Amino acid sequence: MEMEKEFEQIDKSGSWAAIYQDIRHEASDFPSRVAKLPKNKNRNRYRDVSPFDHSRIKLHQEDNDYINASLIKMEEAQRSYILTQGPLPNTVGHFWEMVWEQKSRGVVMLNRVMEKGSLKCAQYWPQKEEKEMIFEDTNLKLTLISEDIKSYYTVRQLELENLTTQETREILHFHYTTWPDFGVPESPASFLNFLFKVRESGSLSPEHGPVVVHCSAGIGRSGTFCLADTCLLLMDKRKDPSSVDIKKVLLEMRKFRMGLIQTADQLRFSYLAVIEGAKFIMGD
Ligand SMILES: O=C(Nc1ccccc1)N1C[C@H](O)[C@@H]2C[C@H]1CC[C@@H]2O
Repeated sequence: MEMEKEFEQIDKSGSWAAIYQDIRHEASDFPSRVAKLPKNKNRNRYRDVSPFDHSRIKLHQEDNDYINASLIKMEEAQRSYILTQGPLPNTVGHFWEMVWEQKSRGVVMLNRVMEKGSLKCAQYWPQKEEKEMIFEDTNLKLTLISEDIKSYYTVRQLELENLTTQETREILHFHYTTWPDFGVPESPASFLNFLFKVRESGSLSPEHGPVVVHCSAGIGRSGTFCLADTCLLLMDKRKDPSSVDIKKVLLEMRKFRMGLIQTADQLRFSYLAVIEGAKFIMGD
């Protein structure tokens, strides 16, 4: 079926939970043996969220190459994403090692450091220009260059230096600051505006390594971001945009990381975002 009318048909019939459970039943199951090794317990935020072995990002280190991060490679859309958990106190150096080694231009953050009164990820970037951060375990230096605070999101320019080679690179930090502690946003308008700002920066384009996107577990909000982006790109590429099937795209993405889209409310919100986004693209 088309999307917008499939949407109203699920609303009128109140069957979002059943649609979402079907997706959960059909989703791929691949091994995640490296994630479960005892030496990696303090590298995982949640025991039930792990990268598959076949798609995990490997650190360029011979001691321990593990990070909780996955490469989502979308062949028809010609887009790739790295989805990862919010960094932990003992993985902030690994996180920036990955950004460096994978040649990423941008980092997309969809959570606040504290939500619901608890810490959802480490404070992994510097908050003042004159107070830079050094990660001694991976030999990197990170400096805040500029910060632009808007009503729904903040964009930061960061300098990452590989202290071993003295090479430097400019990284863009896109921080969506207004996702509610509970539920999903009422309107997708600010989330779509944010997606378009990431796109306009070059961070999603083939001349760079894959964008790094995270929330707390790296599957819920993060899944919504890449699902909406890929669906909108396919609607622009194809002769028949009504042929884009958001459930089929989600199942393809779940071949590369488990659990993408965590609730039926996140599934409905993803539909809403793609539907509204397709009107603004055109041509309108
Ligand atoms: O480092 C950059 N881009 C980049 C490329 C690849 C991977 C990660 C980052 N920058 C962008 C552009 O090249 C120059 C240099 C630097 C800083 C800003 C200036 O526009």
